Amino acid sequence: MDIVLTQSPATLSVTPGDSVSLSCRASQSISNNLHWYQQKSHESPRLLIKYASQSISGIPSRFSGSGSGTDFTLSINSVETEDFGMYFCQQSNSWPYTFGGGTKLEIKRADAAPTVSIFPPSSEQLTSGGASVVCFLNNFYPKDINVKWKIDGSERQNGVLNSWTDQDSKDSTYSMSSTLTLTKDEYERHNSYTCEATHKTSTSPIVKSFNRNEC
Amino acid sequence: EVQLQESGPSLVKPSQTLSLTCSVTGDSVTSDLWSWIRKFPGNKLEYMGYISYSGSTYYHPSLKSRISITRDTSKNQYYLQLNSVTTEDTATYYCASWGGDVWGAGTTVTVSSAKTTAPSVYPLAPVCGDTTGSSVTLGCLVKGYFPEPVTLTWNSGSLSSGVHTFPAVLQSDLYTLSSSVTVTSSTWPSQSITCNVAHPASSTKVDKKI
Amino acid sequence: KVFGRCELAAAMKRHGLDNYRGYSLGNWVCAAKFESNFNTQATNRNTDGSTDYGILQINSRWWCNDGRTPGSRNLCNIPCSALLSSDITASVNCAKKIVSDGNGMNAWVAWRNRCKGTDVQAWIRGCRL
Repeated sequence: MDIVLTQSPATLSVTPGDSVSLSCRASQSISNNLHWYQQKSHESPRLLIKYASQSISGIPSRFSGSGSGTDFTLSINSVETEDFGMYFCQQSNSWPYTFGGGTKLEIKRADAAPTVSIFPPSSEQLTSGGASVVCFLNNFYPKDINVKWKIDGSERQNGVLNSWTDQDSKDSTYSMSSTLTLTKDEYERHNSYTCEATHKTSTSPIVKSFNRNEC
Repeated sequence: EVQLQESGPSLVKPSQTLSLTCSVTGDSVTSDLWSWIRKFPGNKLEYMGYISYSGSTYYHPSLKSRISITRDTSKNQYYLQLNSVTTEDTATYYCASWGGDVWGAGTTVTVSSAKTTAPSVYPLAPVCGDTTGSSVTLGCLVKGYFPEPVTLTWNSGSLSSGVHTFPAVLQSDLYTLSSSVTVTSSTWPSQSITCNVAHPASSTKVDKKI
Repeated sequence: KVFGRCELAAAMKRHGLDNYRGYSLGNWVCAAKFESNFNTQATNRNTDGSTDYGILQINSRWWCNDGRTPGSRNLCNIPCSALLSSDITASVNCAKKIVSDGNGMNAWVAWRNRCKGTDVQAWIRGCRL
């Protein structure tokens, strides 16, 4: 049975200057054969700690590791601006070597409601027999958010594709695009199209909609 | 200083073989154990296997059947061969030292049977051509292209602020991407705003005024 | 430093050698016993210009660098002097790397001759670790 490494929390938002602890749990005892890696967006993984607690010459001293057997912890003494990204643990005690699911270290900031915009299919796409409805949810925080599409008052799940940007380098917010794709015939069979966003910033969902019955 | 570099076909068709090369510079391929590690979408890492200094190997059981790792001492490179691939083998591939102290930049290999396809570019404008607040966001939907990537600009690059271009998603074997741009209501429709999309693989570039 | 058997057993356990790639603690203790008698400063000159270093007698021809061995490969990317420390960290890390090759502990002839296929648990059997 392949060893399973469970990392928690899956995600963690902190303010630079604060300290943090990341957990990695092994399904079986692996002594000190656990290694820690960091991987920033668009970059390759970098080894931070080897054998649970051994320091790597050249790695900042704010990074340290502890633990033994099945419980391990990666500690960052006062996280710095360039420390955000993904952290993975990996065991080399038994073949095959395996990695944990990773923990995402993100920047904490003040909550912000998303700016929502909806768009009907273009004339060009309709001529081609297609019909995509687009909804942008921009610059919000935190990342947790739910988008619900409704056609003529009925929730719609098929044909919906979402895309998320990474935490924004400019203001540390998140943005998202949700697209509902239908055929021109399906689209023309209904009237009201709605994009509903539920975010921590409000108990009532933000609603954007339009009707074909009008302009 | 030892350095690694992955190279090979970025596209492989289902059922065919995926081949990648890792070039070792700075030191000898015989001076360490070397490995192949892949990252699937959703930050899932898989240690595919490694080849020792002697030439012996270890393969991940989930792959023991389709994988083979070999090396060439006169060329200072080692290779990865993965047979009968399927769309699930799409991932970012990295070569690295066994000690994890050195890694290549990694290279993406996509498994698909899709043929090169230029994108359709659709304008995204407010319903009824209306404007509400002191600002307005417009958009561009880039649908149905293959393979990645496409480059999207607004007003030939002259409009660069307030832009959000999202990562492409796979829709019916083809890629789709969208981009939003936000400007003051006094900016549009007073001044023209155009989406510029270029797709190098299909030798295409198209402009779409909003 | 000359380790006490149990003292080294605990040390090797602490350094994660027990069950490392399918090798129980005893295997390593036995090997240490026959290779150097638990002596971290043990050294041995070979016919070629190489030398074996430490508690596990690691050779400078392939595993470590001593700046004075022809055809050195330095697979463990470590100075051989690191393998003579009273702290077994370096020798353990290198050992783990040696055993990670296709022939595992068979790299140590002494282990094959006096440990391989024997009741190696006897070596830790008795220690309160």
